[PDB]
Amino acid sequence: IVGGKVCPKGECPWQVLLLVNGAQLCGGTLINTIWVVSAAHCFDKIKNWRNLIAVLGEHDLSEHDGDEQSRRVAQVIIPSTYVPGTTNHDIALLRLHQPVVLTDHVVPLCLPERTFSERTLAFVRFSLVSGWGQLLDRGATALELMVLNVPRLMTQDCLQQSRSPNITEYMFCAGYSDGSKDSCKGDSGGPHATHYRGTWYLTGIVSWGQGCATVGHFGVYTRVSQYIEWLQKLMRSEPRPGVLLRAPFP
Amino acid sequence: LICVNENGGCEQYCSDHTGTKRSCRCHEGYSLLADGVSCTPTVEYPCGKIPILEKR
Ligand SMILES: Nc1nccc2cc(NC(=O)NCc3ccccc3)ccc12
Ligand SMILES: [Ca+2]
Ligand SMILES: [Cl-]
Ligand SMILES: [Cl-]
Repeated sequence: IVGGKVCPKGECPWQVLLLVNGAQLCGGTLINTIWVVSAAHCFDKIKNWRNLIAVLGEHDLSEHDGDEQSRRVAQVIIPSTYVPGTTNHDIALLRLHQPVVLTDHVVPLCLPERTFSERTLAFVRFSLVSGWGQLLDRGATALELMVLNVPRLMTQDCLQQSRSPNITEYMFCAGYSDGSKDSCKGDSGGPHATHYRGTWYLTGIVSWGQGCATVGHFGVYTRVSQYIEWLQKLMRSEPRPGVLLRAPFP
Repeated sequence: LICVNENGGCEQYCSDHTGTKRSCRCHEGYSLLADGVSCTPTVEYPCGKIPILEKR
C-alpha cells in the first residue's frame, strides 16, 4: 500500500496473509471460518501446492503476539474462465484445512448478496484496501499491515480519466491518478471493503494496475458482485482430492 | 418500497415481492428487528463488525 497508514491492530480482522514456504505470497479475505477469498493470479507459479499457509490475526510480521492463527490451504478453487498470466476473472476461493477460531482479532468480512452489492454497495464512493505490500513503487514491503481509503470510479470515467488490458465487466477501478495513493503488487488478493450502515462488506479484490501509484492510472479490482453465486455454490460443495480445482464459471 | 431505491429502507438485504411488497433480510449471525428493516447481531463475532471498535 502506497500513501496509506498503519491499520491499527485488530481493525482489519478479516485480512489474510498467504505464505508459500514461509515467504509472503499474497493477501486475502476471510469470509467465514473456513473460507478465504483471494486473487487467481497469486497461484500462477505455485510449485508445491502443499506448502501454502493462510495466517489470520496477523499485524506486525516482525513479532509473534499470540493472536495469529495459521492454517494449511486444503483447496484453491479458480473459475474456469481465468487464464493464467492474464487479468480477467481474477478470483480464487480457498478452503482452510481446519476452521479458524473467531476472536477480537479474527472476524470474517460479509460476502454480500449480488443485488445488494450491485444496487447499493457499488455506489458507496470510498472503500478500504489493505495489505503488507510495497510502501513505494520499487520499494520494500510493509512489516505492519497498512490500509488506504480509495474512491471507486464508473468504468466509463476510469477509461476517460486514464492516461493496457481492457477493464471488463468483471473489474472496477478505484484510487487516484496523481501517483500518491494505491495498492501495489504485494497487496494482491487482499480486500476492498465497503461500509454500509454499520457493517463492512467484500466488494473487490486487489488485482492489477500499471506499476504502483503510477501517474495517470488507477488500481483495478476484481468485481466480486459478479461471483457471489459461484462462491456460494462452491462453499456448499464437498472437498475434492487435490489442492487445485478449476470450477465452471458461471 | 423497492429495493433499488434507498435499499428498500433495509439495513442489509432486500427482496421485492409481487405487489407493493418488500422483505428485508439479514446475513447469518444477525436477526431482523420488528421494524422490518434493522439487523442486530445474534452471535459474538458477526461478519463485517470490528470488535475493538464495537466495544469502543
Ligand atoms: N492497485 C494496483 N496499482 C498498481 C499496480 C498493481 C499491481 C498489482 N499486482 C500485480 O499486477 N500482480 C501481477 C499480475 C500478474 C498477472 C495478472 C494480474 C496481476 C495489484 C494492484 C495494483
Ligand atoms: Ca505478528
Ligand atoms: Cl495436490
Ligand atoms: Cl429482488
